[PDB]
Amino acid sequence: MEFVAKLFKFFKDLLGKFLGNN
Amino acid sequence: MEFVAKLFKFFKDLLGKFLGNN
Amino acid sequence: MEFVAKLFKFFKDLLGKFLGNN
Amino acid sequence: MEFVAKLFKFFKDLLGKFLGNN
Amino acid sequence: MEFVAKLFKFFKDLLGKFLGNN
Amino acid sequence: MEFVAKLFKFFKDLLGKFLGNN
Amino acid sequence: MEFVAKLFKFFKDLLGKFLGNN
Amino acid sequence: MEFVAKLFKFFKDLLGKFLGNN
Amino acid sequence: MEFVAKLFKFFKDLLGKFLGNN
Amino acid sequence: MEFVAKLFKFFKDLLGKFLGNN
Amino acid sequence: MEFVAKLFKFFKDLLGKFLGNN
Amino acid sequence: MEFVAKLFKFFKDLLGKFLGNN
Amino acid sequence: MEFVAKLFKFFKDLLGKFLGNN
Amino acid sequence: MEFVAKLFKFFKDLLGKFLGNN
Amino acid sequence: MEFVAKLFKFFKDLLGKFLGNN
Amino acid sequence: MEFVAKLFKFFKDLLGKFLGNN
Amino acid sequence: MEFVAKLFKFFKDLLGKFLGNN
Amino acid sequence: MEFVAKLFKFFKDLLGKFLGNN
Amino acid sequence: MEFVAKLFKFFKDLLGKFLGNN
Amino acid sequence: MEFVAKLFKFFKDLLGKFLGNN
Repeated sequence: MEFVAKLFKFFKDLLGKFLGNN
Repeated sequence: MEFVAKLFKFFKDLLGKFLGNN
Repeated sequence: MEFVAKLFKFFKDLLGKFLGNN
Repeated sequence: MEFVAKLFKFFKDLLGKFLGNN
Repeated sequence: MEFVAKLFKFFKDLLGKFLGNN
Repeated sequence: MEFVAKLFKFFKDLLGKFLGNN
Repeated sequence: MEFVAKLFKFFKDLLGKFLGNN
Repeated sequence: MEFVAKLFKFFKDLLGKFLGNN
Repeated sequence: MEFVAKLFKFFKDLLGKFLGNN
Repeated sequence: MEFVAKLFKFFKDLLGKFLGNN
Repeated sequence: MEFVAKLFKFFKDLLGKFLGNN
Repeated sequence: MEFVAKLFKFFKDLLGKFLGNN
Repeated sequence: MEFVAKLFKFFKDLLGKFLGNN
Repeated sequence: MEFVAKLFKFFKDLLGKFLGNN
Repeated sequence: MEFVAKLFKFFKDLLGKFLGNN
Repeated sequence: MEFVAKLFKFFKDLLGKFLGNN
Repeated sequence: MEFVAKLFKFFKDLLGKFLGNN
Repeated sequence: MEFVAKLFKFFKDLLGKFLGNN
Repeated sequence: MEFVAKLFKFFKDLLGKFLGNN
Repeated sequence: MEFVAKLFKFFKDLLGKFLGNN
C-alpha cells in the first residue's frame, strides 16, 4: 500500500479500536 | 459490541438490577 | 444500529424500565 | 430510517410510554 | 416519506395520542 | 473480553453480589 | 485509488465510524 | 471519476450520512 | 456529464436529500 | 514490511493490547 | 420555549449549520 | 434545561463539531 | 449535572478529543 | 463525584492519555 | 461564507490558478 | 475554519504548490 | 477515596506509567 | 489545531518539502 | 504535543533529513 | 518525554547519525 493509503488505514483502524467497531 | 452499545447495555443492566426487573 | 438509533433505543428502554412497561 | 424519521418515532414512542398507549 | 409529509404525520400522530383517537 | 467489556461486567457482577441477584 | 479519491473515502469512512453507519 | 464529480459525490455522501438517508 | 450539468445535478440532489424527496 | 507499515502495525498492536481487543 | 417552538428552532438551526448560514 | 432542549442542543453541538462550525 | 446532561457532555467531550476540537 | 460522573471522567481521561491531549 | 458561496469561490479560485488570472 | 472551508483551502493550496503560484 | 475512585485512579496511573505521561 | 487541520497542514508541508517550496 | 501532531512532525522531520532540507 | 515522543526522537536521532546530519 502506498504511504497515503497506509496513513488513512492506520487512522481508520485506530478509531475502530477506540470505538470497538472494527 | 461497540463502545457506545456496551455503555448503553451497561446502564440498562444496572438499572434493571436496581429495579429488580432484568 | 447507528449511533442516533442506539441513543433513542436507550432512552426508550430506560423509560420503559422506570414505568415498568417494556 | 433517516434521522428525521427516527426523531419523530422516538418522540411518538416516548409519549406512548407516558400515556400508556403504545 | 418526504420531510413535510413526515412532519404533518408526526403532529397528527401526537395529537391522536393526546386525544386517544389514533 | 476487551477492557471496557470487562469493566462493565465487573461492576454489574459486584452490584449483583451486593443486591443478591446474580 | 488516486489521492483525492482516497481522501474523500477516508473522511466518509471516519464519519461512518463516528455515526455507526458504515 | 473526475475531480469535480468526486467532490460532488463526496458532499452528497456526507450529507446522506448526516441525514441517515444514503 | 459536463461541468454545468454536474453542478445542477448536485444542487438538485442535495435539495432532494434536505426535503427527503429524491 | 516497510518501515512505515511496521510503525503503524506497532501502534495498532499496542493499542489492541491496552484495550484488550487484538 | 414550548415543544413545537423548540422543534422548529432545532430544524432551522441544523439546516443553517448544513448550509453555513446561521 | 429540559430533556427535549438538551437533546436538541446535543445534536446541534455534535453537528457543529463534525462541520467545524461551533 | 443530571444523568442525561452528563451523558450528552460525555459524548460531546469524546468527539472533541477525537476531532482535536475541545 | 457520583458514580456515573466518575465513569465518564475515567473514560475521558484514558482517551486523553491515548491521544496525548489531556 | 455560506456553503454555496464557498463552493462558487472555490471553483472560481481554481480556474484562476489554472488560467494564471487571480 | 469550518470543515468545508478547510477542504477548499487545502485543495487551493496544493494546486498553488503544483503550479508554483501561491 | 472510595473504591470506584481508587480503581479508576489506579488504571489511569498504570496507563500513565506505560505511556510515560504521568 | 484540530485533526482535519493537522492533516491538511501535514500533506501541504510534505508536498512543500518534495517540491522544495516551503 | 498530541499523538497525531507528534506523528505528523515525525514524518515531516524524517523526510527533511532524507531531502537535506530541515 | 512520553513513550511515543521518545520513540520518534530515537528514530530521528539514529537517522541523523546514519546521514551525518544531527
